[PDB]
Amino acid sequence: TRSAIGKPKKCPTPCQLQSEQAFLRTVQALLSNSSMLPTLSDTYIPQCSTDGQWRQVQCNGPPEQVFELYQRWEAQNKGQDLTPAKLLVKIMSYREAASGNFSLFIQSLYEAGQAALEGKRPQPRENILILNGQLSQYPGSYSDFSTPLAHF
Repeated sequence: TRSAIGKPKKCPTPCQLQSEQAFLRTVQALLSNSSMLPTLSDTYIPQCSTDGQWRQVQCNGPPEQVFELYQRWEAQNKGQDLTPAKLLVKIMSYREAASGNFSLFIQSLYEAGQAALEGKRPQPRENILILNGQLSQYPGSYSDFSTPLAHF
């Protein structure tokens, strides 16, 4: 967000610039103690619906990308058979945290295709979240400004 004068700019709401300000201060705890994901009363992320104003019932736990990643793509004989194991799912990415680049042909994308997706973090991030999968593990900068509704 840096433009000439006279242009209508959608600077983000004070909620979402606190949301990324708390999202960065939660994913950093993955690389400090490597003993995280309590998901009981922790990892607070703000919730703001459409126009960026504060939704009334601000809640915590996981965001609405996390429990759909922990359920529907830790399943199918990766966590459903052996280890649901939310402590171990945190540290099965510990192998992927060092030299994680596995050249497989089936991923979260539709048939996964196969360098690509240099600007997919705006339109597809309005749906799911796959170049950001290392960027959530590497030191990154910003997620996408969207907070829909889902609950446990």
